[PDB]
Amino acid sequence: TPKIQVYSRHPAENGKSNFLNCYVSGFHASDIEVDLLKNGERIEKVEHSDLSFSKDWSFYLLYYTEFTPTEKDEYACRVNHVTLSQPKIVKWDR
Amino acid sequence: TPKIQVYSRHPAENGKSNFLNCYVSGFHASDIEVDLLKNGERIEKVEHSDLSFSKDWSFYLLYYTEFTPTEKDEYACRVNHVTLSQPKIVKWDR
Amino acid sequence: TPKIQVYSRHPAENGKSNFLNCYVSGFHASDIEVDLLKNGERIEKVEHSDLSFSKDWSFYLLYYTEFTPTEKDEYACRVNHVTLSQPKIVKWDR
Amino acid sequence: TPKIQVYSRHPAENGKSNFLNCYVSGFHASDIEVDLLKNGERIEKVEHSDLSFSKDWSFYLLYYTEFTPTEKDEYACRVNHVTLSQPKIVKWDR
Repeated sequence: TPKIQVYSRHPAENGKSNFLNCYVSGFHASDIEVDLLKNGERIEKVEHSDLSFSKDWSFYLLYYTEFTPTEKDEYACRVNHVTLSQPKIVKWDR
Repeated sequence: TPKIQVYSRHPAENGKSNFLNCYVSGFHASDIEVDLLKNGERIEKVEHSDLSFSKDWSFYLLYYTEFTPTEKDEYACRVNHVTLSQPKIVKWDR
Repeated sequence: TPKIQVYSRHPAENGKSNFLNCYVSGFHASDIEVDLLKNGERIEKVEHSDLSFSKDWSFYLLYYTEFTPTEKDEYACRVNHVTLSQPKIVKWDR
Repeated sequence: TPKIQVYSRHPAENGKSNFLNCYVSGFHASDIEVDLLKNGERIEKVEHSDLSFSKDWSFYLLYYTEFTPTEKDEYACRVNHVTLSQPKIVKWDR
């Protein structure tokens, strides 16, 4: 299954603007679906940068969006594919 | 229409191994088709590296393969898309 | 000697914001120096992205700045390198 | 201080060829020094890919080597930086 890493650009501070990132990487998988979730809900208009190499069928995806973390709010990265029996959800931990 | 640049990795020398590259870049175009041609014929098993950014709908594609240029042989890059009325062919010039 | 390409991000339109780029690539960066010029003067607000690989000692540099092209202004890229007898100045061909 | 991640390209299998990676990232590279170690000894056949951006002074370094993991051998990455009181050694957790 693809490697999934979830992290903020700068050290996380409540009420301070930051970037949420989900880095998805691996081999032998096309048409991967990636979403960022806020309190279980899909965040719309998330940007992404995609890199792939045919030589080893590798892919490296970065999904990111500007955000301001708080105590009440929980974030995660949701990855889906045909290879997966169910969407793989990875919670963000500061 | 996408920018297309065709070039060898090292200075071209007849009968000397090298890499043929076609660099295709632009904005607002998905599912672009790229082929390298030898004497008008599609070269099979060409590798490629693909990079794209959603922020500006940009793409940067590098199609490459190992080759040995000669006097008799002519090479080109063929790019196609729905946006194009006909495949755009760009001949390699040493 | 290093390869030098000077180009705008989008087709130039006088009076409209754009980015001017100088892409410098080659092997053995050594004492490489790159600057963008306006009417012969160094542009202050220039940033750069640098990529290098020790395997083949290749380097790929992108020097860039936001700019507003006009009919009267001349832009160029100045490059100095050990392999050059004197600094090379490549004019932006609109 | 710089972020340091040590990992193999594919899941480790004893006796099977793989790549060991040390990914070092942060802001203001300055006098950064990176090495891969086997049983405390510097590995000679290490290459690296370096990416940096002047906009935010970010840097992203990938130091890598082909290796054949075994049960007995210990690998690590050594990093020295101005922001570190002494060089940091991060062991590869298989």
